[PDB]
Order: sequence, then C-alpha cells, then structure tokens
Amino acid sequence: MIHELLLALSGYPGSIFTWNKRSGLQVSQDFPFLHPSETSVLNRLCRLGTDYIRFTEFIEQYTLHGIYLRAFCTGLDSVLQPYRQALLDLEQEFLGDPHLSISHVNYFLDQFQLLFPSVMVVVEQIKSQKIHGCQILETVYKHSCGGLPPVRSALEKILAVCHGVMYKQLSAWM
Amino acid sequence: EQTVSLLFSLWVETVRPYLQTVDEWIVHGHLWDGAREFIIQRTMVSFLKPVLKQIIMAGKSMQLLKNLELDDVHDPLLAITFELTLRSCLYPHIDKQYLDCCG
Amino acid sequence: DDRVLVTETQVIRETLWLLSGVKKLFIFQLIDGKVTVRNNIIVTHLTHSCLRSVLEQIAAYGQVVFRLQEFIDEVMGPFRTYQAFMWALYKYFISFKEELAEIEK
Amino acid sequence: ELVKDVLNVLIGVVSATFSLPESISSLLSEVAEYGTCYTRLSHFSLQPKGLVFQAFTSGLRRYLQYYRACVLSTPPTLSLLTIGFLFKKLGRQLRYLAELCGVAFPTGVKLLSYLYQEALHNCSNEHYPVLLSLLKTSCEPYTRF
Repeated sequence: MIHELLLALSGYPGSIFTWNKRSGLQVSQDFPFLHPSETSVLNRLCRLGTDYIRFTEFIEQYTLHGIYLRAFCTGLDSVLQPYRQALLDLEQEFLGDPHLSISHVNYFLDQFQLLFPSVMVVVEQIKSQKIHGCQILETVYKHSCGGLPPVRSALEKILAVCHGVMYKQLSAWM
Repeated sequence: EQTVSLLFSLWVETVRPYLQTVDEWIVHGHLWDGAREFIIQRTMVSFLKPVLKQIIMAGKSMQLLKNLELDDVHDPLLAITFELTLRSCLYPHIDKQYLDCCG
Repeated sequence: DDRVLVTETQVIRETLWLLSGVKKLFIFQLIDGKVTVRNNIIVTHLTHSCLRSVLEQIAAYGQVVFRLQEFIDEVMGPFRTYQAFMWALYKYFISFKEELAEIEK
Repeated sequence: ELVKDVLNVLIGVVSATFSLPESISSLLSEVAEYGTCYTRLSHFSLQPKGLVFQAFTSGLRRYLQYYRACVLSTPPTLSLLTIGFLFKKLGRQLRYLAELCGVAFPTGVKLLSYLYQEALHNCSNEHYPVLLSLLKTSCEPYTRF
C-alpha cells in the first residue's frame, strides 16, 4: 500500500483509499495488513491530499469569470509545483530501499502540512463571496501580511503573477 | 549550554510581530495593528521598556511629518553576557533611527 | 485476570508514536485529554508491574507532547502572535521528530 | 514496464490495454483521454470549404508535430507517476484545443475574426503564443488578397 498511498496523494483514489465528494480522502475500514493504531496517521496524511484534489477540481473547472480570476488560477499552479516535485522524490527512495516505513513520509512532508490550510481558505473566500474584478488583488494582499514565512513567500509569488495582467492592461491603456 | 539555545531560538520567532510593527510605525509613519494586538490601544512588557520613550516620541513625531527591516537587523547582530548585555546592543539600531526622525 | 502479553520490540515502536504526538494507540489510551497506560500489558519478564512503572513515566512525557499538539491543532484546524508563536514550536517538533523517526530505522 | 504502453497512446497506435493494485485505471484514464483528442485532430485536420480554413488547417499540423517531437524524446523508461505529472502542464492544453475546434465552424473572414476574439478573451495566460502562431499563419493567404 506504499505505492498505493502516493497515487492517492496525486489525485487517484482506490479501493483501500475511498473517495467522497463531501468529506474527502479517508481510510475505508480496518485491514489485517495494517497496524491497529496506525490508521491515525494515514487519515491525517489523507487530509493533505483532500486539499490537493479540491485544488485541481477548482483549477480544471476555472470556476465567476474574468481575466484576473483566470490568471489567478495559473498563478496557483506555480506554488503547487514543489509539492509535485517533493512527492516525486520519494519514488527514487522506495525503489532503492523497499523496506521503508510509513513514518518517514510524515517526517518528510511536514512543510506542506501547514501551507495548504492557510492558502485553501483563500479559495473559499472567493467561492463564497463572489470576489469579481480587481478586488482579488486585495484578498491575496490582505492575507499576504500573514505571519508564517512560507505562507507569506507563497502568496507573494501569486501576487507576482497576478499583477502580470494589470501591468499589461495598464500599459496598453496608458 | 543547550537549554538557553532553545529558549533564545524560541524567543526571536515570537517577538517577530512586535519588531515588525515597531519598525513599520517608524518608517511608514503609521501604526498598523490588528485586533488591537499592540499595547498602545489607539499591561506592558518590560522587554522594551528601557527604550519605550524613544519609540512613542518617534512614532507620533513621524506622523506629523507625512502631513507636511528591523528584525532583519537584530538577527545579523547574533552573527558578529546573554540577553541582558547582548540585548543592550539591539537599541543602537532603534535609537539612531529615532535620532534621524526627531532631528 | 487475562493479559495481552505483548512482545518487547513492539513497545518501543509504540513509545516512538507517543513521542511523535499521534493518537489512538493500542497502548497509552487517553480518555480525557490525559494519556494513561492500559492494564493488560505484560512481557515475559518485568513481573507486570515494573512495566506499569516504566510506561507511567513515559506517559508523563506524552502528556507534554499531546497537549502541545492539541494547541497547534487549535490554530490550524489574525492574532499574529500566537500564530507566530506556534511556528516556532512547530519548527522545533519537526527536528525533534526526525531523531525519533531515525531510531525507527 | 508499462511505460512504452502509456507513451504509445499519445501517438494514436492502439496497445494491449488501449482499444478502440487496481486504481491505476483511474490514473490511466487521465492520460488515456488525452490521447482521444490527439486522434480526434488528425481525423479533423488531415485534408490539405475555404482557402483560409486550409491555412489554419495547415498551421495546426505545424504544431502537432512538435507535440510528437516532445514525446519519444526525453523518457526512455521513467517512473509511472512521472508521466502523469510531466504531461499535466502540457496535457490540459491539448484538451483546450478541443473547445476551440469542433472535436458549425466558421469560414472566410468570419473565422479570421472569430479566432481573433479568442486572443483578448484569454490573453495573459499561457495560451497566448500558441493561438498567436495560429492567427499569424491563419491570416497568411488573406493578406495576399
């Protein structure tokens, strides 16, 4: 279920890792090939994946309309890249050593555990208040004063791309 | 010593908010607080008491001027007798800055 | 009175999980936010009571790490100070976790 | 190894599992359905009615070959998950080209202007060069007139 886990973390659930459109990723039931008090960490690890899918389900649908919103989407694709990069790194590890345990990935994947919940609610405000127009430039900036250095440096990048639209329309007009 | 290295490394990452607004109040001439977190609600931490007077007298004086990276300095000071005399070398960053504003 | 008669190495693995801050463990079953050793645990040696003694000490350490994990949880799910305080606490845990995780290897 | 199977779907040739644990099928479908539009283009842009429609049809094949050039180039045999991630930032763009064409369709000036309004509608995004290189050659014969 090692390789089964990584695929579930990429957006492809299975039988052992069921999917729900309401709750999200979750362990189905008890299995005899897993420790009785181990299912805990997997559910906590699955919460990292549940955020990831709702990203893609939002990205693919692009849903509200406007260039600033659409360009904010592509800006969201850049920040998720190290998550794609770091997860792929584990593949080289287990192919090398096949006896690794489930504890190591949690020790490796702690940094992304904190970045998503702060940036995920930023999407929720947009889908719940219909933030249309240039006002998206402030909702990203209002959370840009956050305390977490990584969360600050992440939304910093989206702002560096979201302004890429304003500067163009500003230039072609002024 | 290892227990002091922990508390110190735990200290800097918790006083980072105040050192930001304090600097932000100085150079940007306005106090930008959230939920009235700062002690100056526009009951006091003695951490910065020995120089507090030089702050307010620089903050308010700066606001009357516009109408007419501090944390990134304290950390390099650690690179070049702990937290009492060592802390007494932080204020030269907050005092010379003040001297320019009032001057 | 019946007992589970767990093996020896299994305890260390469980102890590492308690150090990690994970919950729902076959040993150290908390009830009211207070980790507490079970009652049917026994090894071939250690006369069933010293085990309740040695685990009781490590349990006292689980309380220190379980409560902190409850604190970090109640911040993730604009104070700008507590949120800036946990990031220091959280940073310490990752490095501490690596030493415990390494031992498991 | 299955990698020479999945990589040979973007080309159009059928395979042992591509006709015309167990969760891999869901992962397989995400790269599978990418292939169904590649074939759905050669069936649509094979001919060499309208003159400007031919150039736009002749400009499209100037692009697909690049898509055929990028594949069969880098990976001899890479990890299965690497394929899905590598062909994501590019694969979704291939599905966007299905919204543009049919897979009715204007002709003449009506098409040379319709494609223009697709530029300002999606300008700043990553779809600016590809649409531009089409418009830059989909108007080539019309300039001659």
